[PDB]
Amino acid sequence: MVKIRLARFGSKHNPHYRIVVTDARRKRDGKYIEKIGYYDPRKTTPDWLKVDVERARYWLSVGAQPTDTARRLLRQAGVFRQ
Amino acid sequence: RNLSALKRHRQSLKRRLRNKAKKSAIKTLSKKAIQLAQEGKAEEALKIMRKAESLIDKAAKGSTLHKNAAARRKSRLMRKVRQLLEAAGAPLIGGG
Amino acid sequence: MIQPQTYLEVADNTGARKIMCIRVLKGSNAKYATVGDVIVASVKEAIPRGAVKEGDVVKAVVVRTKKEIKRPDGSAIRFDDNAAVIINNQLEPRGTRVFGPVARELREKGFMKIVSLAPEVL
Amino acid sequence: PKKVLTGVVVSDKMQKTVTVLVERQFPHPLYGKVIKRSKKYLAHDPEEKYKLGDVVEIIESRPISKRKRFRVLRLVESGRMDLVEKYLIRRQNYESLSK
RNA sequence: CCGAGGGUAGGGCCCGUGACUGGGGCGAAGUCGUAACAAGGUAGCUGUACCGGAAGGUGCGGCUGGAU
RNA sequence: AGCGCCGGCCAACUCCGUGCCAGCAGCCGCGGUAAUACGGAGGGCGCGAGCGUUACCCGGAUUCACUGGGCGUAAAGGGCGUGUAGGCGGCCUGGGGCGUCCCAUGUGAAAGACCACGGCUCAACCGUGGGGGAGCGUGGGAUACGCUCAGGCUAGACGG
RNA sequence: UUGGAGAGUUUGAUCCUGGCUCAGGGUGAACGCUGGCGGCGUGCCUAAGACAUGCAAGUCGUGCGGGCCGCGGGUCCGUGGUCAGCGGCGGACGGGUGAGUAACGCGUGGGUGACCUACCCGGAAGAGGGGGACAACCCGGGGAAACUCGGGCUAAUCCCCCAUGUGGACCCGCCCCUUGGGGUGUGUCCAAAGGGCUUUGCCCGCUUCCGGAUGGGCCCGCGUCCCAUCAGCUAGUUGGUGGGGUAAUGGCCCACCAAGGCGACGACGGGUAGCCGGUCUGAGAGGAUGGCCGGCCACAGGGGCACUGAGACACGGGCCCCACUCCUACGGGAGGCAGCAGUUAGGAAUCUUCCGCAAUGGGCGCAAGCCUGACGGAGCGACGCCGCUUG
RNA sequence: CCCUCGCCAAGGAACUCUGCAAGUUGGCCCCGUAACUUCGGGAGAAGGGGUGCUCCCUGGGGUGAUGAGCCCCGGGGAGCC
Ligand SMILES: [Mg+2]
Ligand SMILES: [Mg+2]
Ligand SMILES: [Mg+2]
Ligand SMILES: [Mg+2]
Ligand SMILES: [Mg+2]
Ligand SMILES: [Mg+2]
Ligand SMILES: [Mg+2]
Ligand SMILES: [Mg+2]
Ligand SMILES: [Mg+2]
Ligand SMILES: [Mg+2]
Ligand SMILES: [Mg+2]
Ligand SMILES: [Mg+2]
Ligand SMILES: [Mg+2]
Ligand SMILES: [Mg+2]
Ligand SMILES: [Mg+2]
Ligand SMILES: [Mg+2]
Ligand SMILES: [Mg+2]
Ligand SMILES: [Mg+2]
Ligand SMILES: [Mg+2]
Ligand SMILES: [Mg+2]
Ligand SMILES: [Mg+2]
Ligand SMILES: [Mg+2]
Ligand SMILES: [Mg+2]
Ligand SMILES: [Mg+2]
Ligand SMILES: [Mg+2]
Ligand SMILES: [Mg+2]
Ligand SMILES: [Mg+2]
Ligand SMILES: [Mg+2]
Ligand SMILES: [Mg+2]
Ligand SMILES: [Mg+2]
Ligand SMILES: [Mg+2]
Ligand SMILES: [Mg+2]
Ligand SMILES: [Mg+2]
Ligand SMILES: [Mg+2]
Ligand SMILES: [Mg+2]
Ligand SMILES: [Mg+2]
Ligand SMILES: [Mg+2]
Ligand SMILES: [Mg+2]
Ligand SMILES: [Mg+2]
Ligand SMILES: [Mg+2]
Ligand SMILES: [Mg+2]
Ligand SMILES: [Mg+2]
Ligand SMILES: [Mg+2]
Ligand SMILES: [Mg+2]
Ligand SMILES: [Mg+2]
Ligand SMILES: [Mg+2]
Ligand SMILES: [Mg+2]
Ligand SMILES: [Mg+2]
Ligand SMILES: [Mg+2]
Ligand SMILES: [Mg+2]
Ligand SMILES: [Mg+2]
Ligand SMILES: [Mg+2]
Ligand SMILES: [Mg+2]
Ligand SMILES: [Mg+2]
Ligand SMILES: [Mg+2]
Ligand SMILES: [Mg+2]
Ligand SMILES: [Mg+2]
Ligand SMILES: [Mg+2]
Ligand SMILES: [Mg+2]
Ligand SMILES: [Mg+2]
Ligand SMILES: [Mg+2]
Ligand SMILES: [Mg+2]
Ligand SMILES: [Mg+2]
Ligand SMILES: [Mg+2]
Ligand SMILES: [Mg+2]
Ligand SMILES: [Mg+2]
Ligand SMILES: [Mg+2]
Ligand SMILES: [Mg+2]
Ligand SMILES: [Mg+2]
Ligand SMILES: [Mg+2]
Ligand SMILES: [Mg+2]
Ligand SMILES: [Mg+2]
Ligand SMILES: [Mg+2]
Ligand SMILES: [Mg+2]
Ligand SMILES: [Mg+2]
Ligand SMILES: [Mg+2]
Ligand SMILES: [Mg+2]
Ligand SMILES: [Mg+2]
Ligand SMILES: [Mg+2]
Ligand SMILES: [Mg+2]
Ligand SMILES: [Mg+2]
Ligand SMILES: [Mg+2]
Ligand SMILES: [Mg+2]
Ligand SMILES: [Mg+2]
Ligand SMILES: [Mg+2]
Ligand SMILES: [Mg+2]
Ligand SMILES: [Mg+2]
Ligand SMILES: [Mg+2]
Ligand SMILES: [Mg+2]
Ligand SMILES: [Mg+2]
Ligand SMILES: [Mg+2]
Ligand SMILES: [Mg+2]
Ligand SMILES: [Mg+2]
Ligand SMILES: [Mg+2]
Ligand SMILES: [Mg+2]
Ligand SMILES: [Mg+2]
Ligand SMILES: [Mg+2]
Ligand SMILES: [Mg+2]
Ligand SMILES: [Mg+2]
Ligand SMILES: [Mg+2]
Ligand SMILES: [Mg+2]
Ligand SMILES: [Mg+2]
Ligand SMILES: [Mg+2]
Ligand SMILES: [Mg+2]
Ligand SMILES: [Mg+2]
Ligand SMILES: [Mg+2]
Ligand SMILES: [Mg+2]
Ligand SMILES: [Mg+2]
Ligand SMILES: [Mg+2]
Ligand SMILES: [Mg+2]
Ligand SMILES: [Mg+2]
Ligand SMILES: [Mg+2]
Ligand SMILES: [Mg+2]
Ligand SMILES: [Mg+2]
Ligand SMILES: [Mg+2]
Ligand SMILES: [Mg+2]
Ligand SMILES: [Mg+2]
Ligand SMILES: [Mg+2]
Ligand SMILES: [Mg+2]
Ligand SMILES: [Mg+2]
Repeated sequence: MVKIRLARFGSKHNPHYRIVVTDARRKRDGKYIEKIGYYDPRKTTPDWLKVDVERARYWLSVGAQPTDTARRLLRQAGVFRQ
Repeated sequence: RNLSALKRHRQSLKRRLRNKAKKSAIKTLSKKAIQLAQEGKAEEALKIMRKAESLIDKAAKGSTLHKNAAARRKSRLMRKVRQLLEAAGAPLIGGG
Repeated sequence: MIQPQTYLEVADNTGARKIMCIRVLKGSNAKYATVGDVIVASVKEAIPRGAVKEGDVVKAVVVRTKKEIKRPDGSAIRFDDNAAVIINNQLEPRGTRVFGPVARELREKGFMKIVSLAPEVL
Repeated sequence: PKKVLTGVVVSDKMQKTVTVLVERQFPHPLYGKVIKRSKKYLAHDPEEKYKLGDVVEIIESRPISKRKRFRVLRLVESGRMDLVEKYLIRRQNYESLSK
């Protein structure tokens, strides 16, 4: 299945995940289908999270399943709103 | 000195015995109907060919046959009976 | 019934494959060796880079013979080849494996290590 | 798009298959001069309608056999036996390069 | 039937190694002669041939990159 | 606080010791009784938790020369013809559009590189953004030159 | 238009030619001397030699029957674990390595009217009847052990049969299209599984078909090193007909038929090599290189093979042959670090038998959660870069 | 005991001046065949596979007539001891 995932970047004690749609079996930091945002779990800079919500809705609409943490980052971005 | 890989192996043999058993009959009942068609002897060939059709698809219900292997196996079974019966015709009963 | 000139297969992994008996080491003038007897032999055929090479004068112990050997129980045993295992001056095999069956007579003659490495004692 | 090439039938001595000799020109990746290079293709002819000297077009088709991956598309010109002579003379000249 | 491989026999390529043998490069102060550089004391060079401890010599034909 | 170095290249010099010995040496070369070249010392130059060495890659090397070299005597013209393949080819008109040029469009993953901004006190490291190509697929167009096909010429070439 | 320095050395001296040498930058480095701290990188380039010990893949009691132990009574049942068993799904991912491969392997652009894809999403339609075995368990034999064979009982999302056919498949017809794409009619053929709670209701599951999405397979143009002191190579060889095979094209495989296929635009052979994004240098052009990271490929002691499955011809799965090693009670048995540490050997040379799943990510699960040497971090090494001190 | 002849466990030249003698090998068909060479050869090099019988299918020749019959060269398939 296609999954919506956080592929870690940054450096040691310096996390910087990318909001990424990638195969469930692809290695974590491997080649992905698309980059639909990013994330800074320490919030050291003004915009630690950003999401192309219109794209994240497409992969949600076509099959992709999020993580129990990516989901809270798309709800924190209101991808699920009414 | 153990695994759950040993369980996958004990199961593979229960399935192997099962898959080989189904393929044996498929090749037997099918070839049987192709000899009968060559004699033709059409009601007898077709009465057997249909059981060869039934066994084929019943194998594709699971892992013994891919859908396309069965459809191809069915295609050649029927096709051989047609031409074989075109010599010394009379196709009765019907199955096509 | 091995004697000088007799060729023997080598039932081990020393490197030697064929050896030619040149002496029966059983007294002053024994005519023949059977199973459990030690011979002196030259190595006539080796495989490359094994322990022993062609031209070596080695000791071995006969482990199989084509002449059937008789036993006190009134039975006998015969093998298809004449085969020996190469030893040093302590009866110990110089290789680490023994190929093919060996006669039970070796046990009584004190070639125990060979008996254990053998895949079958008959 | 299925690659479409144009060449000449240098050998028709097979059943349902002709040999199409295609050329292509291009500049040398270092010396810039334009140079010719060639390549023979075993092309399908199910109607055995094509002969020596035909100038045909081949289209990238599904495998007919090992090496046969093109069908002849359309005849463009018939009777170019001058080109087949450039081919055969080159091949005949090879016995002169022996030892 | 195919079949890992094992066996028998005969080839090809490559590497290493060998009594002895060929010449090669190199090595402060060896022995022989003096071929070449001046017309170098027989102008030299040259392909070839033959000869001689050694450079070399000689023949044939060729070159001037030969002197006066 | 150490390591290399101080004859030229190449930045930094005097005294002693040694006497073609002991030794140095990347190259040219130093040492034979007044050695800035060997060894130590003083001093000096370069770097600095490093500094030297060896190995290897590119550069300097236009010393494989596409950019961007040569062949009388420096290394380099085949002993000479004839000729196959191949490379290359005069003037004029047109048809095509293969080369070639242009426009549009798809692809050219992320990371890296580069520019801007920001987060670790800085930096290295790292995040975010920006900007490009070449090459190939496709669609449209140009036709000078190269290509091809066709027709004409006579200056090349060949014949009388 | 942001980019381009040269010097030493043949001579008595000169100009030219020409080679050698030097100054620069770089390294997965190593060696000597020296050595304070921190950060981020990074560390078997040789023997793809051999390996002690632990660990690196499991999970569901919301599929099923059971032995045990603990909790509430009626020695019966609920419940909680617990253990193996049957049944799922995962184990084809992730992790290692660079041997082999000069190849459609890789790069780049395309083809499939010649193709598959579990779980995920969307749309359509359905679950109605009947039967059966095998482990667990009991009984017997053999053994040091590994560990078996024997008979009999038994459950289920396990297994078959019938039914229904929304539908699909196949064969022969016609229609569109044009390589096997799509329609339709006749005949034939194929569906299923149940479980949990609060219950004329949901939830997880099931079945057939379509579509999407993702992941693949196969095919083609083009590009891809050294030797021609390797010049000729080819019998499944090249093509055809029939068939087998597969998801699928094909000499991929078989029979027969034809006499072909390839090559100085370098065939065949020999050597070396995983390839690319990139890295290092360079004024650029070019040269060199492919460690770390990412993509792909290849292999899992050396070979061969298939089985199960959506998917493997499967590193921690199975069979067999070989080499090697080990246990043994000497009758017989076992193993595969190029997973993470660690050992030994070789070498100028290359690390901790550390911590935790808290994060991200993976597997299974309704879920609580469980596993996860992927990973996240910690450890050693001036190996590298950066920062700092010895005022 | 001699001659001529047959066989022999295990070994296989250890016999002897010498493998002397005697074994081995042995025809035909097919596959395949080295150094070297004066290009003929070496060559039957070496080394291998095949060989009977039955049934079935079939190709060419000779005689004859072009056919049958007689006869000569083959090819394929399936079996038997
Ligand atoms: Mg840290
Ligand atoms: Mg993948
Ligand atoms: Mg049968
Ligand atoms: Mg199926
Ligand atoms: Mg043996
Ligand atoms: Mg042996
Ligand atoms: Mg040896
Ligand atoms: Mg020998
Ligand atoms: Mg031994
Ligand atoms: Mg035993
Ligand atoms: Mg074979
Ligand atoms: Mg073989
Ligand atoms: Mg074997
Ligand atoms: Mg003297
Ligand atoms: Mg003279
Ligand atoms: Mg003189
Ligand atoms: Mg003179
Ligand atoms: Mg003189
Ligand atoms: Mg002369
Ligand atoms: Mg003379
Ligand atoms: Mg210095
Ligand atoms: Mg300097
Ligand atoms: Mg100076
Ligand atoms: Mg140096
Ligand atoms: Mg003095
Ligand atoms: Mg002096
Ligand atoms: Mg002095
Ligand atoms: Mg010096
Ligand atoms: Mg110096
Ligand atoms: Mg000094
Ligand atoms: Mg250089
Ligand atoms: Mg250069
Ligand atoms: Mg050079
Ligand atoms: Mg040039
Ligand atoms: Mg020059
Ligand atoms: Mg000259
Ligand atoms: Mg000339
Ligand atoms: Mg000549
Ligand atoms: Mg010409
Ligand atoms: Mg031309
Ligand atoms: Mg022109
Ligand atoms: Mg164009
Ligand atoms: Mg781009
Ligand atoms: Mg990019
Ligand atoms: Mg960055
Ligand atoms: Mg960026
Ligand atoms: Mg000098
Ligand atoms: Mg000079
Ligand atoms: Mg001088
Ligand atoms: Mg110079
Ligand atoms: Mg300290
Ligand atoms: Mg390694
Ligand atoms: Mg190792
Ligand atoms: Mg070794
Ligand atoms: Mg564990
Ligand atoms: Mg359980
Ligand atoms: Mg490799
Ligand atoms: Mg390598
Ligand atoms: Mg090769
Ligand atoms: Mg290729
Ligand atoms: Mg490609
Ligand atoms: Mg599955
Ligand atoms: Mg049982
Ligand atoms: Mg049914
Ligand atoms: Mg083939
Ligand atoms: Mg065949
Ligand atoms: Mg043939
Ligand atoms: Mg070509
Ligand atoms: Mg190799
Ligand atoms: Mg390699
Ligand atoms: Mg340059
Ligand atoms: Mg490369
Ligand atoms: Mg490397
Ligand atoms: Mg392998
Ligand atoms: Mg190994
Ligand atoms: Mg292997
Ligand atoms: Mg194996
Ligand atoms: Mg594999
Ligand atoms: Mg596995
Ligand atoms: Mg392992
Ligand atoms: Mg056994
Ligand atoms: Mg066993
Ligand atoms: Mg085993
Ligand atoms: Mg270690
Ligand atoms: Mg060592
Ligand atoms: Mg975790
Ligand atoms: Mg752990
Ligand atoms: Mg007889
Ligand atoms: Mg007899
Ligand atoms: Mg005898
Ligand atoms: Mg005998
Ligand atoms: Mg013998
Ligand atoms: Mg013998
Ligand atoms: Mg003898
Ligand atoms: Mg003797
Ligand atoms: Mg004697
Ligand atoms: Mg005699
Ligand atoms: Mg004789
Ligand atoms: Mg005889
Ligand atoms: Mg005979
Ligand atoms: Mg005879
Ligand atoms: Mg020969
Ligand atoms: Mg020979
Ligand atoms: Mg000979
Ligand atoms: Mg001779
Ligand atoms: Mg001879
Ligand atoms: Mg000769
Ligand atoms: Mg000759
Ligand atoms: Mg000859
Ligand atoms: Mg010959
Ligand atoms: Mg002879
Ligand atoms: Mg013979
Ligand atoms: Mg012959
Ligand atoms: Mg024979
Ligand atoms: Mg035969
Ligand atoms: Mg026979
Ligand atoms: Mg008979
Ligand atoms: Mg007559
Ligand atoms: Mg007749
Ligand atoms: Mg028999």
